[PDB]
Amino acid sequence: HHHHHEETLLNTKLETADLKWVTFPQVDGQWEELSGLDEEQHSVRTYEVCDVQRAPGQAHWLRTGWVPRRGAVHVYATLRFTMLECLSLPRAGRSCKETFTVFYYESDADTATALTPAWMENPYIKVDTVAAEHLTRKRPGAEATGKVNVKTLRLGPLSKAGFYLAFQDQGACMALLSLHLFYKK
Amino acid sequence: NYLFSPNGPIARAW
Repeated sequence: HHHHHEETLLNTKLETADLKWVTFPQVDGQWEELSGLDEEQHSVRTYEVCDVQRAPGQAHWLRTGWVPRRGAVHVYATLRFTMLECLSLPRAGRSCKETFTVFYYESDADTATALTPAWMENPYIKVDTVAAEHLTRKRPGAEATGKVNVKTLRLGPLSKAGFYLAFQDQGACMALLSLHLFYKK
Repeated sequence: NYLFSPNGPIARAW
């Protein structure tokens, strides 16, 4: 910031192979990585989950790789996502949700495992339960119609060498189309 | 406007 600018820490749309994000507990209905398309019609890695019929009360977790924070005291996280209208999903029931919750946890090295940091608030720091202003609709026989949602969250103040972001779903039906972490330098 | 995959858990809802 001898020249002032925003500096990227992570941009999923630039991943050319697979993201390798870690999921838990890896049961039926788990988060799945899928190839999607961005605004330039280029292939990008995305994550989807839609466990609304079988077990809408089962939590499904998704964790990023470890992100070294460099000088950053606050980091911004821009999330772009589709959220299905519960009423469009056949045999979704009363338990279906139209939100997901975003957490982070700071660590001094990339020490996470399949089971740790423990998959729960504390250690994870709850940032926001994110609502969707735009619901995607699908009517029998027809193409889905909808808009993409965007939410930017501010994380910090940060003090350890790096951090993980984690997403908790429980009975929602959504596609995480992109994550971009950046800070002001 | 890409919203979700033809091959994922969302598509499987129908």
